[PDB]
Amino acid sequence: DDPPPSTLLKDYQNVPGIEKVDDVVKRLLSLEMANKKEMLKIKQEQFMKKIVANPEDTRSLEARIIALSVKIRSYEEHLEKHRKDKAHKRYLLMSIDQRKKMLKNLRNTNYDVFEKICWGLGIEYTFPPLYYRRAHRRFVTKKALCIRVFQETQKLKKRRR
Amino acid sequence: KNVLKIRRRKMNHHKYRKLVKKTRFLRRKVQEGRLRRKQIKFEKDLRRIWLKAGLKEAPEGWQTPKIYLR
Amino acid sequence: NEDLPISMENPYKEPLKKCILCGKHVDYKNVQLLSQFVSPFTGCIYGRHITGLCGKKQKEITKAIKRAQIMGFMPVTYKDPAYLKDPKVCNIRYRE
Amino acid sequence: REVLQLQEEVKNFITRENLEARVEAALDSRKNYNWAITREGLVVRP
Amino acid sequence: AKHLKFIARTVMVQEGNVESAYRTLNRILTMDGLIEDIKHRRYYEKPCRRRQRESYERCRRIYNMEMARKINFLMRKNRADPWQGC
Amino acid sequence: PRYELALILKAMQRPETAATLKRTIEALMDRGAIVRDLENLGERALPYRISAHSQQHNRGGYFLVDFYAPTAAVESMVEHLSRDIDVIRGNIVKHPLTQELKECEGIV
RNA sequence: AAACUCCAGUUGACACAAAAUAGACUACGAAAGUGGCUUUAACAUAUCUGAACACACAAUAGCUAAGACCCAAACUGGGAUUAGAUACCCCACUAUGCUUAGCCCUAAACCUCAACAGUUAAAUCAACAAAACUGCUCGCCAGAACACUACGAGCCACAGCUUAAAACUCAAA
Ligand SMILES: NC(=O)c1ccc[n+]([C@@H]2O[C@H](COP(=O)([O-])OP(=O)(O)OC[C@H]3O[C@@H](n4cnc5c(N)ncnc54)[C@H](O)[C@@H]3O)[C@@H](O)[C@H]2O)c1
Ligand code: FES
Ligand SMILES: [Mg+2]
Ligand SMILES: [Mg+2]
Ligand SMILES: [Mg+2]
Ligand SMILES: [Mg+2]
Ligand SMILES: [Mg+2]
Ligand SMILES: [Mg+2]
Ligand SMILES: [Mg+2]
Ligand SMILES: [Mg+2]
Ligand SMILES: [Mg+2]
Ligand SMILES: [Mg+2]
Repeated sequence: DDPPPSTLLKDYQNVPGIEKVDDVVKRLLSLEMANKKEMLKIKQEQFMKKIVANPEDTRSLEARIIALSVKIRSYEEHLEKHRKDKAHKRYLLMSIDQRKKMLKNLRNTNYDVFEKICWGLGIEYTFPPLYYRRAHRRFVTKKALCIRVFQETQKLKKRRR
Repeated sequence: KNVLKIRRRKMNHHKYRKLVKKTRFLRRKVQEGRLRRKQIKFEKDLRRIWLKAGLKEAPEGWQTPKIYLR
Repeated sequence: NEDLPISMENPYKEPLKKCILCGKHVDYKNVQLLSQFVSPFTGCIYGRHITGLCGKKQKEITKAIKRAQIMGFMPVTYKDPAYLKDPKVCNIRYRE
Repeated sequence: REVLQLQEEVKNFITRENLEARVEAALDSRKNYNWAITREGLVVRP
Repeated sequence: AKHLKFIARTVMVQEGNVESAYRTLNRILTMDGLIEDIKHRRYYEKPCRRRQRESYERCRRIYNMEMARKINFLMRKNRADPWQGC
Repeated sequence: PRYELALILKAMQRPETAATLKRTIEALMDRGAIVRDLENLGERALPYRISAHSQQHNRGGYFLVDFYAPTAAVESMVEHLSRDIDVIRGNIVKHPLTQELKECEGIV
């Protein structure tokens, strides 16, 4: 879910006395009257507070994963509307690849933080396929038949025994 | 650069394109027959599979699709 | 020995030259300024070899002129006659 | 300082109450954005 | 078509000197590039040919300017021989 | 963000111009805008003849409306200006002051 | 010469087309490409390398459907020329160039320079191109032609694209 539009900008959230200003100033300094990048910054800060142990450290692998996850969500939201944007499709796919690489590094280095990142961001880590080969019509049909024939043989052997 | 190789490529391609135009009707029949034989070979491979497995016929509900007919 | 030269940046270094519009804001609504960089007879935008502007301000003036022309602030096919008696800042002479 | 400047600035914004008066005042006013430059790099105001 | 008339590309005549005004108009139209535009627009110029032409003209202008600068720099030495004989 | 609406209105008498300006600002506010200031650049001859709403215009009144609005408002407001019959031409730009004036050291 | 004379000139109204001048700028993007105005989204990665086939893309031309049609224009007609001229020149007019949704997957797709890191010391260095090299990785190459071919395989492609031989021949290329 997006932060409420009434939320203050990241840059005006700690200035002393921000609660004693007029409603007009509050609107002027909120997410309602800003571009989407400020909303993404607030999302990033929220995720950093929720997940990482030290939210001030932005150079850590977890922080980079959070930032790229927010960027990926932005790209997906863009592409729902812009179906023919090939450049942004490329950017989304490349960002997904980079996040998978960082997740692999995190899993190999810090499993607890890896689990926290996976739960907090709703990411499902998957292992890459072992072989990259075309699944053409002949192979697909043959594999389906082979699975069917194995099932039939299993049924026949169960009947026999 | 050698322009003669580019010229020879031009001549060979132009000569090739003339042949396919001349024998176009013959080629289509040959390709259709080849695709028929291809489909038959694929079906025989599938039949060999279920025959070796032990089943006397194909698995119930299985029908070998035509994966080479346009 | 004290007389040896000492490492130092050139103190006589002359300031880099600046274009006439350096540091000044170019607005599409300032048609008076924009009209100083177009041909009086055709309204065509002068090149930098004529205006003498740097690349950044040349681009700024070009964009402002196009914006003003399309938004209904500036004429396209001529310079507005109200600005024909402004200071001449372009190095072009028609021997007119 | 940003917030303080904006606070003192909002006091002169057009609300639904002063819309008529502000529109009339603007109709009784003129703003000029025109100014030219000289060969010496000096601004000459209209 | 939608602009005011008799302002663009318009020249006034001085003391009935029609020829001088016409030649000034020709000078203006040539200096603003309009004559070249009209002549070039009679037939379509392919984008590749246009790019090649502009590249050639830019490089020719640069080369000519550099050669002229070189000759103007070496023209200073061109004077009467001060050590004639030796 | 902060936007500037450049408005070229029909050359009208004072009451109609006032009504049109009030209507435009009311549309801005209805679309969630906070209007900062309204500036009158004056009535002047148009640079060229403009055809709008089956009418030809050679003179017009130039106005500027500075405001803060959500990004979704702009498109909506544009449509509104397309329907207003007293508006010869309306354009919403990003406010020029919001653009940063980067400083230059001169020609290299 | 044909063609038009519902022709031509001034004025006014008037695009689903392509975008003078700026640009003598050399910018953006992975490349292809990108040069009228505004706004909204928006240009991955805080080691590097890493694929004909995996995942995404890819000028022009071309194929399906619907739409728009000013101009241009393969084809197709007419006029003229020519020994012949169904080419070149003139006139008219299509597919196509445009939009939408799908395909096709090719270019002198070239800076004819593979990606990252480093050096300017050496004998600089076959030549020319574009100063000479080093470390590391991937891809590729082992005489010419047969051959951007045959067969096999894959492919929304069916006169198509990718991958890609051998036999005969030669002393060269
Ligand atoms: N073939 C595989 O699926 C596979 C799996 C793991 C690693 N690799 C590595 O990739 C390199 C290329 O292997 P190859 O010569 O046998 O492939 P190849 O070029 O000869 O093609 C055979 C198959 O491997 C795939 N392939 C090709 N290059 C690949 C790559 N870099 N990574 C993954 N798949 C690739 C192709 O899709 C194809 O289906 C090798 O170094 C190999 O160790 C390949
Ligand atoms: S020289 Fe500084 S802006 Fe032009
Ligand atoms: Mg890589
Ligand atoms: Mg390989
Ligand atoms: Mg390829
Ligand atoms: Mg294509
Ligand atoms: Mg047509
Ligand atoms: Mg090239
Ligand atoms: Mg590589
Ligand atoms: Mg080919
Ligand atoms: Mg074959
Ligand atoms: Mg082939």
